[PDB]
Amino acid sequence: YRRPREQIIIGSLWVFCG
Amino acid sequence: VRQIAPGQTGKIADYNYKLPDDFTGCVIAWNSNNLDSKVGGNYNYLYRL
Amino acid sequence: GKLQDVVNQNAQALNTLVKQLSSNFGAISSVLNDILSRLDPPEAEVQID
Ligand SMILES: *[C@@H]1O[C@H](CO)[C@@H](O[C@@H]2O[C@H](CO)[C@@H](O)[C@H](O)[C@H]2NC(C)=O)[C@H](O)[C@H]1NC(C)=O
Repeated sequence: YRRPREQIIIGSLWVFCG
Repeated sequence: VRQIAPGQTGKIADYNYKLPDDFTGCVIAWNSNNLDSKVGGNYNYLYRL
Repeated sequence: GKLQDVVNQNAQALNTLVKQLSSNFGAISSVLNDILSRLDPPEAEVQID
């Protein structure tokens, strides 16, 4: 999935979803 | 090994492990022929095609 | 002519505004669907931006 920028400060927006 | 990078396109980079465009972090790579390869061929590794 | 200029200038500003959608602004195309249907996602954003 794609996560909002508000919840992630340094990391990439995309998260594990497999 | 050159194709495990953000923005790359191809067989493995799109069917096995796609990194994000804004990927943050590092990619590690080192030679493993002298341990991961055996006489007669090693068939313990599979990749989606 | 005083009242006609206001009508003319106001409509001329809208025609210029709409005609700015047919320019490339240094990109490869003006139609946005062409960029999204011809290039891969990683290099599509730079053309869109
Ligand atoms: C978590 O478990 C559920 C329940 O099995 C999984 O949901 C199934 O997902 C498959 C493929 O995505 C579907 O074909 C099924 O119809 C879903 N429901 C069931 C009851 O099997 C879900 O995919 C699992 N998620 C993870 C991340 O493992």
